[PDB]
Amino acid sequence: SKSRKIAILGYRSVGKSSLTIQFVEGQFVDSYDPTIENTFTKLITVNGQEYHLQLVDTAGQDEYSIFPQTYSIDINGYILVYSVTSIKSFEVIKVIHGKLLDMVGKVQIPIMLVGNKKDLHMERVISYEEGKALAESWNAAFLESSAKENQTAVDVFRRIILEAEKMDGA
Amino acid sequence: AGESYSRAYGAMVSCHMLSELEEVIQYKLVPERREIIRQIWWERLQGCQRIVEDWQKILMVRSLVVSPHEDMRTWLKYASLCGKSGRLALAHKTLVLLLGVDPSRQLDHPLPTVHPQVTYAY
Amino acid sequence: TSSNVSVLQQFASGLKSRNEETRAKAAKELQHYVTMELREMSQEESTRFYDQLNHHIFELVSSSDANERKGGILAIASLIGVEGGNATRIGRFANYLRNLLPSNDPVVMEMASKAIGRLAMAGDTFTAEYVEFEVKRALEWLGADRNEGRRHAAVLVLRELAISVPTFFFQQVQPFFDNIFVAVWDPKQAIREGAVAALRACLILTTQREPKEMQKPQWYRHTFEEAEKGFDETLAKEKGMNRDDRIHGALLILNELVRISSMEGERLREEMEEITQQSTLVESRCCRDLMEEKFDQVCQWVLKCRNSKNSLIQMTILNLLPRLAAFRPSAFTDTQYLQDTMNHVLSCVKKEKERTAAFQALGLLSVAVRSEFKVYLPRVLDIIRAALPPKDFAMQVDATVFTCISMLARAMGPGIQQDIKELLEPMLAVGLSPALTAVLYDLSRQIPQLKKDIQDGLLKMLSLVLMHKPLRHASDVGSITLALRTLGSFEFEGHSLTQFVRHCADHFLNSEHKEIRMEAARTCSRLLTPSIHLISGHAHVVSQTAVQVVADVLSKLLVVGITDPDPDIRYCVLASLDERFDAHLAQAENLQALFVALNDQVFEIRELAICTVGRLSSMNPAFVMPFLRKMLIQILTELEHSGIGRIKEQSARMLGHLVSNAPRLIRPYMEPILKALILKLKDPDPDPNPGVINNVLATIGELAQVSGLEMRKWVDELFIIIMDMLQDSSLLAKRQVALWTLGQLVAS
Amino acid sequence: QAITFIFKSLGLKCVQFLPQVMPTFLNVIRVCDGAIREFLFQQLGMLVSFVKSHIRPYMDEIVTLMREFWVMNTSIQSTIILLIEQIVVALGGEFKLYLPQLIPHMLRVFMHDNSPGRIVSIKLLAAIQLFGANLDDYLHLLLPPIVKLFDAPEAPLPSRKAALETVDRLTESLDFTDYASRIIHPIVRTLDQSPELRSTAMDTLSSLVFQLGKKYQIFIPMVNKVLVRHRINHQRYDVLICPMKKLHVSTINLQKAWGAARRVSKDDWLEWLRRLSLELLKDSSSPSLRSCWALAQAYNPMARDLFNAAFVSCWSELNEDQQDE
Ligand SMILES: O=P(O)(O)O[C@H]1[C@H](OP(=O)(O)O)[C@@H](OP(=O)(O)O)[C@H](OP(=O)(O)O)[C@@H](OP(=O)(O)O)[C@H]1OP(=O)(O)O
Ligand SMILES: Nc1nc2c(ncn2[C@@H]2O[C@H](COP(=O)(O)OP(=O)(O)OP(O)(O)=S)[C@@H](O)[C@H]2O)c(=O)[nH]1
Ligand SMILES: [Mg+2]
Repeated sequence: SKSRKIAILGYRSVGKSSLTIQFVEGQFVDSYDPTIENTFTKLITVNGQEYHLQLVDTAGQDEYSIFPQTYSIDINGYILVYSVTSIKSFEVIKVIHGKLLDMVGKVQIPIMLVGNKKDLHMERVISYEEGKALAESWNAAFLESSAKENQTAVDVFRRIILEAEKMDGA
Repeated sequence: AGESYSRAYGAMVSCHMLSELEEVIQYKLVPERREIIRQIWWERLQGCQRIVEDWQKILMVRSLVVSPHEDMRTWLKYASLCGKSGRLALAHKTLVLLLGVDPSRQLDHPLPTVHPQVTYAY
Repeated sequence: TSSNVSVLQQFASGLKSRNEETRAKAAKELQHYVTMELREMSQEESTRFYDQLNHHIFELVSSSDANERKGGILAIASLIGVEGGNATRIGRFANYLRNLLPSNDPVVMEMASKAIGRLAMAGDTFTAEYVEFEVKRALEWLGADRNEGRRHAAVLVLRELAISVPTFFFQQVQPFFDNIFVAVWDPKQAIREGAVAALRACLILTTQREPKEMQKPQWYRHTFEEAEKGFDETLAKEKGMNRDDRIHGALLILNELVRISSMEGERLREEMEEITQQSTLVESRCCRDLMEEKFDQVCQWVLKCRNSKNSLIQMTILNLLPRLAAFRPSAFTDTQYLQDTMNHVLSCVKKEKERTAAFQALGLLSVAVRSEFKVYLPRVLDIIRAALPPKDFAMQVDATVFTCISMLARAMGPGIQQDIKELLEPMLAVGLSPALTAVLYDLSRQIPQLKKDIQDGLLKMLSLVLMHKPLRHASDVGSITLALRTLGSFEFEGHSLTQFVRHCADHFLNSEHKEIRMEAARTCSRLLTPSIHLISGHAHVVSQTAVQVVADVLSKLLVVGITDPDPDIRYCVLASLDERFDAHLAQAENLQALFVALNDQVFEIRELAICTVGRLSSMNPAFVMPFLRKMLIQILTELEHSGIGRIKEQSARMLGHLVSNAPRLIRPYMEPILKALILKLKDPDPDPNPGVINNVLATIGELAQVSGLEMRKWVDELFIIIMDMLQDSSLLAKRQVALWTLGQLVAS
Repeated sequence: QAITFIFKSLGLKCVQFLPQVMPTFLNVIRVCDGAIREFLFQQLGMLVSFVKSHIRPYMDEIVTLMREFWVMNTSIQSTIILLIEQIVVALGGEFKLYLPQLIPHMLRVFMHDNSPGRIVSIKLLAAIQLFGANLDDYLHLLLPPIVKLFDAPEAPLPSRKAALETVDRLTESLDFTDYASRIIHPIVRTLDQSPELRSTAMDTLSSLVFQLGKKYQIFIPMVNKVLVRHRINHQRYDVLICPMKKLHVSTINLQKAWGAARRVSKDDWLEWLRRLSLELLKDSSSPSLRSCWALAQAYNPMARDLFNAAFVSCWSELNEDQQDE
């Protein structure tokens, strides 16, 4: 068996809470208005091996919100989320990632960028290429998701567990 | 000490006796400091609460190097306190000790005038 | 600020050097800088400083070079525990350390584990959760099926967390035991030894809280069960596994259990370790019950695996059997396991690798069975005589053997004196060794009849070694240092010692080797103690020749403590001065020498010099009093006019030592001194460091000590000042000094 | 940060807590550290956004500090401008009174920062779009700075746009009747320089003409001549020609925190108390307590102070059987 933790970070009012809740239960609503700190548990099977994730929904940080330290010690996995329907959220995810790498030290850590709300094809303002390029600058994995395409959401979490799993060894 | 000072006075008395015992150490060490330590003893005692038991503890601590006749005022005030508390026997025996003689045994003779203040207290 | 960054760059460059000494010195310099020079700045600026230091930690850890990463690890180790463990510190340091643990170098892994342990002791609020991850991560690696390096690293980090941060590890104890034993059975020697060490640490953790647990812990029984499972014949049939490894693990586990149940045996082993080298020990009640329940099973297992010829198995058996003896001498004496125990010990004594610890075990066994061992003395003695050089003949002997003799004397001593008398001159034929001196010291402390011969033989040895001449009724630096140290320390009698000092007064105080000078000074100062006591105390036993020798030695010692530039020699020489010396230090020339020494560049030498002269002031006020006045004048001058806080605190420190050691001079100058100190306290701006105010407060208290009756007038102003300082919560201001001052003031 | 979260929770009811929270806050932003001060200014802006109507009695005091603290620094400038945006959203009815005190800072920002604060000036320009009723009076002072801003090539073209759509937006609410004819010539002058500017300049000119139609007819020939020289048309030209919910308690973690089965020593029990209080704050249903959790973790006495309230929330949130457990 194994245990892991994951912290989801990004601008407020983006896929963080919705994506987490879709993963853990499998339902999306407009409740759970702007959160403060939420914790959820889920067992997962990756590469034919068990993982126990304690997912953490974080309060959305703005461009000037100081980086909380509860997430800079024990998380060993970071989901960087930005809504594809807000360029400001995409700048904010840059700056929060920057503050994280500032505070977590140099250490190459499993980071993954997730552009959620891809189902809003009629309102997107960030392209797949933009996020892919930004992640490649970070050298982190990239994905798109929606709070109703639950399968992809599962993959998202799987990917981070894969992301640490491949990269923990080397 | 977390709740109130009134209950913490039962430990303030301990602090008092420890510090005064260090003062006994100093009194033994330095003859010239003896008078000033005696005066400090009197002052701090006057600054203490008027409790017979705690007074007895402090005075026993002070008695290690000082006989009663060297601090007649302190034992006179102690006897006065014992009289106030109703412990007439303790005050009477302390007065006899300070006098050196017991007028109860000498009812047919006047009081020993040699220590008039102690006679007044008796 | 640019100066700070440049100094950081110098530290980074120095720590990048592969030289271990250079890295250590750079780390210590950074430690000093952060401890003193960083505290002069605010806390947000301190956070920025930690950010810069973490950039320099990057710079040290940027390369994959083992030396560079070791230097970075030393950096992180140095920073932690010095200042408050701010959040950024703990976060960045933990993240950096997690990158290092699976390293291939065992040295880097050990350093990283110790760093993780001290980071846990950092005490920041996140600590309680931090370790809960690392332990877990470590435990996960124990569950891993491969990657010996990962298992090793997990084992060491678990050990360090258990040892250094017990409270937060005690909760994780329950999952710990599940995986620790699968870590123990790993074929790798190092992983097994480290894992049983972690088991040690956690078992002491369990013991520390077991008495208050109203319900017995199952951990000891579970560990015994895994031990026997290691000894299982059927379970040993698991292929892809060497039976010797499982037996070694089982023995190690039983050693753990015995030690935590046989704390007396650990005390004996600790005594031996202290003797050879030149902590708290607890015992578990429930483990004691378990061991006495199944002790014979342990003995049967140990004797069954005795026949194994693996060197490490033999080592463990020799390290374990004396533990059983200390645990239960009676079983060995009665059931006759003692016969095979002695036979095996003497049989493995003839192979070096296990012989070394076999001698330790022989001493332990001799103590444990303090009576029956007599029967085996004829054997042991001869073989130890064989270990020691015979009279005819590199003749370098292992230290451990000597230790055994000492311990062998602690139980059979009075019975074996008649052969110790023969065994003296062989060790004297071995040559100098710190173990030799220690064992001779212990034998002296045991039986005086042996003490006399020990003293005489050691005098002859020192006559041959240091003096190059026989006793009457190039040379290695370390050997001479040891010789002089033992000469000074251990007790002796006779006229010959006088000669020793005189030669050492002329040939070794001026020796070109620094350590030799320092040790010669210290030893001569020690050696003149009984002669000076006889001269001063026993005025009727005074020998003018001894007085002349004392004066000559002191004069040359002071010349050495004034001439040579290096600081340590002067510091040790001056500290060697004692009240015994004072009667002969008051002369004009010696007093002038001390006067000159007081004006030396180093600071602590000035402190000790002012203390010494103040102490001397009693007997000959004529020479010292005007010079004390002059030093007071200059101290006041610098305190008033020196713009560097360092100079001000130095001045205050000299004044404090002056008043402590020279009160009578200070009574007439009571007023101006206190006026100056009050003005110092009333200065609106503080110096760069708070040491100035601390020295001021200590000086105030030391002044009050003698001057209280007069100072009664001035008490109120300095009292309100002290009240203001205390009521300022943000000022540490060496608060013990402030309260010390307040107490002394009120008392005086 | 916790205070901001609580206000977000109590947006309707937070007014009652103004007199205690607000005053001393000002003091700290007066004496705290630079970066901390900028974060505090941003959080004060959020407070304004949640206190919108009721910060008037404190409004004056606030502007004093920012009048003192609007140094020509890029980061401080951006934060203060955002705070201006949130004020003008809040005090919309009354902000006219405090507008002139802040006018000179904005003038100096336009005039001096020929540096990447020009980008910051764009943010300032965004704020300008919201002062409508308040700025109806001081438009005469404020506009000509904007005029030189979008008429000067030296300023970066995005700044020129920002200014030009800023005047376009201000066309919708203010009075341009009398003077604004003159500022057409800058706009017309801008039409001679860059196509990207020319498009949105045509848009802004159309908006202004709509406002100025009657007045614009009198002096159209010069501008329409220049326009037809540039060969663009618009329809208006011809037209003129003719609160928070209760967070759900995770009973599992609540019981786990209370599980002191293996706490023995004094250190163990104190640690258990610490972890208990922190878990109670984390798992509390009341959003304000869970907000306080972070400071509690960074500050143990904070955890101790609200142990009772957090436990009360959790206990009220439990089932009878779970209550008995
Ligand atoms: O003669 P003392 O033992 O010193 O006591 C008495 C009196 O106490 P009595 O009720 O026992 O006579 C007063 O009360 P205490 O202080 O002794 O409790 C005392 O003090 P006060 O006048 O302040 O009450 C007063 O005078 P002094 O303070 O100098 O001791 C003193 O003499 P009197 O008998 O004349 O009152
Ligand atoms: N259509 C659509 N709405 C979404 C999607 N993701 C989130 N939302 C909606 O947007 C709003 C905000 O998104 P949400 O996921 O709740 O933000 P958040 O991360 O919880 O916000 P905070 O709690 O972190 S401050 C919610 O009302 C939610 O219903 C999505 O993929 N598609
Ligand atoms: Mg949320």
